[PDB]
Amino acid sequence: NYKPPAQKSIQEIQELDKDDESLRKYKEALLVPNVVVTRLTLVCSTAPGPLELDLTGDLESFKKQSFVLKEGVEYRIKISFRVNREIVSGMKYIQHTYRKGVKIDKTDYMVGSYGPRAEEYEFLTPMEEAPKGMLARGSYNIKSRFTDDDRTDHLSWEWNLTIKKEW
Amino acid sequence: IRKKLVIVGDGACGKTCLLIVFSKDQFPEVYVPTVFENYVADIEVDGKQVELALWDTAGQEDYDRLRPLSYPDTDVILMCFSIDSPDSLENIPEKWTPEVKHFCPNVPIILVGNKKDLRNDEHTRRELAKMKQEPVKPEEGRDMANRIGAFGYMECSAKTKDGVREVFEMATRAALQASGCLVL
Ligand SMILES: Nc1nc2c(ncn2[C@@H]2O[C@H](COP(=O)(O)OP(=O)(O)O)[C@@H](O)[C@H]2O)c(=O)[nH]1
Ligand SMILES: [Mg+2]
Ligand SMILES: [Mg+2]
Ligand SMILES: [Mg+2]
Repeated sequence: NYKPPAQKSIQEIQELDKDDESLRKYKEALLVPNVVVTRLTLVCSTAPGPLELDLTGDLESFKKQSFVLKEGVEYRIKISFRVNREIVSGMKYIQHTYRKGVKIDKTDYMVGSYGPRAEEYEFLTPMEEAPKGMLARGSYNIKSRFTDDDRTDHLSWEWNLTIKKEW
Repeated sequence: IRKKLVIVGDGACGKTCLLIVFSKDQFPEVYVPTVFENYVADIEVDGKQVELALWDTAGQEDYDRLRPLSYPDTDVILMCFSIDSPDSLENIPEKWTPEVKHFCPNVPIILVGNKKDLRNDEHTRRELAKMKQEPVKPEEGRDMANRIGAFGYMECSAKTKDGVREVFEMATRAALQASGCLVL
């Protein structure tokens, strides 16, 4: 039902009501491609080392390796990203989990609208539980994707999760 | 315990005054800014202490692409219209609900009728009557609250301050009761 508004640059935005002090503060409070996805992290209390992907290049090094994870552990996924020039409207995160060729999950979150800024943004998912049991160990293939209201295609990368008895 | 509240709704339905009355306890009669600076009010509800962060917004079409930056990490939304403007109420399901649900899935909405004090104002009734309309009625408000899946429907006047502390007590109760967990 929601219908995205007309594209508007940050300058077109500042030009509007530019003599209104109160709106000037509003815009101040709230404010290479435009959106750059930089890092994927696994936030996990029980993990013996840091679990991170750099996504600023070399996207051809998964599926060669993965994140190892002890079966049954709680964790969140933290994606970092950068907005460089203009507003991204209503950015969405979509995830498809594969096991042995079968799609076992699909999940997607409204991350939101974000203006350009120096420091990267960090988006944290809700808590998830690593699989367990004799039949659920080894590798899961994961297809991560971003999209937004001005774009009907995606930023896509693909990563692996390998579930073990031990860390 | 931090919660974030964002107040949305049509231009001139009384968003800003509501917010100012809540922090200052005085209706502004001299000057009303277009958007009041966000600020942090220390409220207590149901035997519990709450750091409540309040964001006013710009309702205009022109800021449709700007305003949605206020939403990330929002815990409760005050979605207003004015009791003296059945148009402002028609836009609830035509604009504010499609937007708020789009950017804030799973987030409780309190539908808020502003300017109660105009329900029975003489001059007001005439103006509305001159375009074949009357003030909005509580049933029309509550009906809408059900139609859009609002946690509640509250009515208020920031002029007389009746209902103001109760609106935000409800929003705060909504936030404690309640896509993606956190953005930083
Ligand atoms: N009569 C009456 N007028 C109000 C009330 N609240 C706001 N207003 C008036 O309606 C107009 C718009 O208010 P404002 O708070 O600036 O609305 P916003 O643009 O939606 O934030 C102003 O002239 C206010 O004085 C109210 O409770 N009663
Ligand atoms: Mg950035
Ligand atoms: Mg205003
Ligand atoms: Mg304070």
